Amino acid sequence: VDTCSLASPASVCRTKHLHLRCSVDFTRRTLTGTAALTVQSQEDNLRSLVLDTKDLTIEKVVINGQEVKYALGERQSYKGSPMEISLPIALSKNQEIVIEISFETSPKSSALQWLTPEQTSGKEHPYLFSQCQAIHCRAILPCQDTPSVKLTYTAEVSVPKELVALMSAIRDGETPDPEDPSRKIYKFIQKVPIPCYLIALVVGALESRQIGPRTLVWSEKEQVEKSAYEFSETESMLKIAEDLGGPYVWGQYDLLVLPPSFPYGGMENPCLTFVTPTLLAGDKSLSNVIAHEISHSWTGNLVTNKTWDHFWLNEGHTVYLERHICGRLFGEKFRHFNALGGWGELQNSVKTFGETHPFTKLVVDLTDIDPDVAYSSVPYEKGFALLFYLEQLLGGPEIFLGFLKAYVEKFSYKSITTDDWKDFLYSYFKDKVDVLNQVDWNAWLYSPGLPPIKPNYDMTLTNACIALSQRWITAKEDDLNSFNATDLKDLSSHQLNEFLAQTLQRAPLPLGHIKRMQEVYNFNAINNSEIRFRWLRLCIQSKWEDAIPLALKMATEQGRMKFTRPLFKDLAAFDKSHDQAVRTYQEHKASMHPVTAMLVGKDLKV
Ligand SMILES: Oc1ccc(CCc2cc(O)cc(O)c2)cc1
Ligand SMILES: [Yb+3]
Ligand SMILES: [Zn+2]
Repeated sequence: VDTCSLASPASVCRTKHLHLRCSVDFTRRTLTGTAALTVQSQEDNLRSLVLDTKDLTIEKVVINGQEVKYALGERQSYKGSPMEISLPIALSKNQEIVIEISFETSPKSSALQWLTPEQTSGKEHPYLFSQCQAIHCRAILPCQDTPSVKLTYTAEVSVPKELVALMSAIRDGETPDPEDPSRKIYKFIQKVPIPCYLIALVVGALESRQIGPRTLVWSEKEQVEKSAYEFSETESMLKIAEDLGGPYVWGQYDLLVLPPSFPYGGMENPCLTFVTPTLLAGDKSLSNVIAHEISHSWTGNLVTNKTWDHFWLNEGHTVYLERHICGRLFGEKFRHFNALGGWGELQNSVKTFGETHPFTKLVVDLTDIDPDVAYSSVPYEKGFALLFYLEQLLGGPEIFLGFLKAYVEKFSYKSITTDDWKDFLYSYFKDKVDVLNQVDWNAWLYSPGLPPIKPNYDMTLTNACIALSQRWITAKEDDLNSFNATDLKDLSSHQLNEFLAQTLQRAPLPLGHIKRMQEVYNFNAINNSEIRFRWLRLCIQSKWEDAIPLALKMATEQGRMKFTRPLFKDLAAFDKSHDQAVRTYQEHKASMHPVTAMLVGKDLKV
């Protein structure tokens, strides 16, 4: 059972296909149209079924050409309202019907952000994007809003003719709208069955440039050139991923670079990954996010978590593949550097949440918990740490990647739980079950806090970062003159980042040390978003008033939650910036992404 969904479960009926016909009304901030669901009964004598909805207006529900009865239940908070449809004829097992629902979204759909022309790059046209994961697809269309059900889809989307629509699907043509010549209809086909959280739409003034044999980058005209360069490693990463995971089955791998309020680093929408413009460092140094989204084309999109309790299956295996792609590209010592940095992020989250916090468990029971509130690094890094531990336990990366390939093969086009994964792990490693029974499964999967065993990490690339951090932490005032720009000479952008991560773990430092660091290193000049983030956090936690406007500027000029949330939190904790932080949120909140708005409000207690 999926406790985040109000709809009939997969054991009762299963959506096979969605045909979406809709129109994007920028004037009203609504999507309007029909969702035609092809539904297969899994039961004898099926006479009704229930769908997920959230802030939808239902006009009518048509089956076999006639309107039928339906009822909306009472809102159940972040789950929305259940929609019961009365079937006109009882269905036998495996019988299929088509239910055509006429609906309209609310301007406040938590799935959607509607941007004014002023919030875009070109300043002449508005822009819309969706973010359905985890349980926001129900806020666009009525559906069984659970990743335990996979469907194919087709769509026809009418938008102002000067704008472009794209979806998580193969582009299937465009024509004028016959109902309104000021409009264009874009068509789409997704032939591969997908969980509904992978349904995605963008409408905006979009241009494209080809960057590989199966990849266009899409953005507003002013970002295209920069994006083409930033993401030029994409085809080489796809090739490596195919080697590790098996055939890429989705046809195209395009990239869409969103406006700066996009709430995450990436979203693995099939055929069209969405990314944050904060990846545009100018030097490709944040391309691990592309490797991560590419990896989801196997782990997440082919093998999918059956409910959001097992989200770690999606993320852990993805981070595991991600770090492999980057290890292939840049060396095994780099894979270990990233893995070790990941362990540090995990310490930070466990430290932040508390070592007994429920959200520090690998598997989390999400009944009554809004998944957006639970979301953190834990599933990523505690999941990664388990697989890395297991890799070492069972014989190394070549051996463990054999298992990853077999696991993707085995569960392609299915939705699985943690027990399903573990079962296959024991089946694949039947000759090593003595070694598998050494792992403390209950601790790793179900206990809060740091994992019971820390893997082994090569420290080669890390040592210089630790060394410099320690010099600063142990320095007294009479040592500050010894620091010099030449300190950073042999450090990559990745190492400069890790240096700051290490130092930030011991924050606050004395204000004079921070002032000296800006004097000698000019971190204020760095536009790499990861580096700038940690630097400004270090400044604010170390009580440097000068950094206040910089931190406020970063927190609001982009909306990647990774950055925006902890910046606002830090600025709220610093008495000098507290009032401004709260006032700034209040002023920007209406024009924020709905989920980000909600979470920053909670963080600030406003
Ligand atoms: O956009 C998204 C995507 C996934 C989630 C699910 C978040 C989550 C966190 C966690 O610590 C354990 C889980 O089992 C699930 C929430 C929001
Ligand atoms: Yb001294
Ligand atoms: Zn992911």
